[PDB]
Amino acid sequence: GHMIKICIAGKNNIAVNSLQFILKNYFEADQIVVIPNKNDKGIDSWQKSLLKFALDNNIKIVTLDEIYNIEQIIFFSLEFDQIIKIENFKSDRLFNIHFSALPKYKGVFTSITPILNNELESGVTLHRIDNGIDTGNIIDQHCFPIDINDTARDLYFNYLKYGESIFKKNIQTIINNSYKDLKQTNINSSYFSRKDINLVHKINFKKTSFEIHNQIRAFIFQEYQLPIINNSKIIKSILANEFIGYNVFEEFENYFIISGIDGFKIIAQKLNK
Amino acid sequence: GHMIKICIAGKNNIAVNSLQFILKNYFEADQIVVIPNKNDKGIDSWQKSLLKFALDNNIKIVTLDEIYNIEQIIFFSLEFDQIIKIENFKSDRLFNIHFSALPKYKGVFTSITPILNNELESGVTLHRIDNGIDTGNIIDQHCFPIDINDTARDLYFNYLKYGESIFKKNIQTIINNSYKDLKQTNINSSYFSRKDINLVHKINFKKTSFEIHNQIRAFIFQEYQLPIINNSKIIKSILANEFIGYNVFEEFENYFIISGIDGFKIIAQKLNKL
Ligand SMILES: Cc1cn([C@H]2C[C@H](O)[C@@H](COP(=O)(O)OP(=O)(O)O[C@H]3O[C@H](C)[C@H](O)[C@H](N)[C@H]3O)O2)c(=O)[nH]c1=O
Ligand SMILES: Cc1cn([C@H]2C[C@H](O)[C@@H](COP(=O)(O)OP(=O)(O)O[C@H]3O[C@H](C)[C@H](O)[C@H](N)[C@H]3O)O2)c(=O)[nH]c1=O
Ligand SMILES: Nc1nc(=O)c2c([nH]1)NC[C@@H](CNc1ccc(C(=O)N[C@@H](CCC(=O)O)C(=O)O)cc1)N2C=O
Ligand SMILES: Nc1nc(=O)c2c([nH]1)NC[C@@H](CNc1ccc(C(=O)N[C@@H](CCC(=O)O)C(=O)O)cc1)N2C=O
Ligand SMILES: [Cl-]
Ligand SMILES: [Cl-]
Repeated sequence: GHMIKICIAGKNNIAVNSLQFILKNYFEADQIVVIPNKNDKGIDSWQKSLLKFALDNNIKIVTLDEIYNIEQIIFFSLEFDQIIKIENFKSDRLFNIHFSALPKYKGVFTSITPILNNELESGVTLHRIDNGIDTGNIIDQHCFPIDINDTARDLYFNYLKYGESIFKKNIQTIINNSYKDLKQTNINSSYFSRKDINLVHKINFKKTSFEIHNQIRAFIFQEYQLPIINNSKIIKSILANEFIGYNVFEEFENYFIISGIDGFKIIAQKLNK
Repeated sequence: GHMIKICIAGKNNIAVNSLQFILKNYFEADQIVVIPNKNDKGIDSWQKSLLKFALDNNIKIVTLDEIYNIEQIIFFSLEFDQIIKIENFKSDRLFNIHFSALPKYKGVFTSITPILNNELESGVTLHRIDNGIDTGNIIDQHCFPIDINDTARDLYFNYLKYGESIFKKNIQTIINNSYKDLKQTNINSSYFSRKDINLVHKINFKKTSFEIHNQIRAFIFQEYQLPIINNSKIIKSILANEFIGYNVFEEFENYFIISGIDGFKIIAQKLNKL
């Protein structure tokens, strides 16, 4: 087989830390190639750059076209931005870690969609890549709570952490082609595309307190946007069991007090800016 | 105490059958009043008419304003259409059976909302009425499956059946005032108003087969409406485990074959099929 054993394709700390773990434990630089996402700027920001780590560690940056004909290569997507077509590849060893508890929440924006749909838990799922979006057979899953006042940003940093851990847990069996998998069910399968989510959320206040709270915190991801109430950005929502009456809305300098149709207290904290 | 011991307010098979049960087992006609819903024409149709049953059985028809001052009355809403204010009422014996597994799916259209939100089960919940919509303390609940090919209509007939049953199961304790209840949680609570549901549903096909199928079947309730695909009304959707390829969409004389982003076979039957 080839000098090249593995391609890491993707971004952010899950890709960089999983590549570092490969380089330290399994494969040398000359055995690895990397495909960064289109938007990788080659510098560290609020996540580390895959492109930078690869270049710093003498790992070649390649395109998809450059790896299709490499026999037996392991292709591993860690937040990769391109939909692949399996028949382009000689190898069938194609894997992804998806940031949801599949079969739920296929597609994109998976730090927003579980919260917006009232879930109490999410997960990370290692699966085979097939020609659909997050549809391939499941190899391993780790489910974890969405705590009641977690935001989309908090959820995303949990995916990063648990995704890195499920990679480390399973990578030796992927290298040895000794893993087991199971086809996904039709029932419970759900999917959201970019068009399904308006990133400038307009809150429906004719909803339960849990729903209004979930609407707010699903959009709290400051690196991208914060939800806005009367022209103030909200940085945190806090839901309590305290009944304060139905349909409360009051604005204060630093926060809003809100309740929905069931009357439980929400404190929506304004960004201190 | 007053002559009148109980009011049955509301409509359909659950109101009529529960009233019939009360009359057979607990109370006489001259101890009962009814408030039908505003739309009750007194005609048995695909549901029985509470107005007709009361007239046929010599049970007085009343307004809310006529029972507010009645001491100790049991007020039972069985699909009643009016939001009451509890302070209007001398009595605190105010009960509803809600067609969902509370705390989820408060509000309206509850034969549509759980299917549209991808649930595998629903339920009926007996609770105290408080000033909010379906927010009062839960007395009893029975959960049951939404079978994979059930329509909104099929789910409504299960609410009527399990609702009548939970009424019969609990009425002794309401009559003796010995029942127990528990406040609803804030978490998992959800609510839909009339405005949240467009009854002329436009299907989003960039979804999984389970989601496309739920979109179709949640709107199948023929006395009201049927979903329309390519200018054809749909009477049934059937979701299979069979993979047929991603994003299939083919129109035939009597049905559509459809799959979503995960490729599982849906058969959407046209109303015109013989
Ligand atoms: C772009 C963007 C993201 N976010 C949040 C929610 C997203 O879930 C989270 C991560 O955004 P993202 O674009 O990195 O990823 P997601 O949209 O979560 O995941 C998709 O895109 C990745 C690049 C992969 O292709 C993955 N297979 C896809 O599911 O950041 C915003 O809140 N506003 C935004 O404008
Ligand atoms: C009116 C209407 C109803 N439906 C279906 C879905 C509904 O869940 C089901 C029953 O309709 P409905 O109007 O009788 O009842 P729902 O909307 O289910 O229940 C509300 O209205 C009742 C009269 C009570 O006030 C109850 N407390 C409310 O939750 O029929 C339609 O599909 N299209 C429609 O246009
Ligand atoms: N075939 C394949 N299956 C996958 O499960 C998979 C890959 N490739 N490659 C890596 C990654 C890519 N994930 C994604 C997910 C969505 C979009 C995307 O652009 N979605 C568009 C809809 C595209 C369409 O309808 O064709 C959107 O607007 O949401 C891109 C990459 N991945 C698994 O993570
Ligand atoms: N106080 C009270 N609580 C209840 O839970 C209850 C009652 N009354 N009365 C009987 C019945 C009434 N159920 C309902 C539910 C919704 C609407 C309704 O018209 N909803 C409007 C929004 C109402 C609003 O915003 O104030 C809508 O457009 O959906 C009417 C009656 N019921 C429980 O079953
Ligand atoms: Cl990206
Ligand atoms: Cl090969």
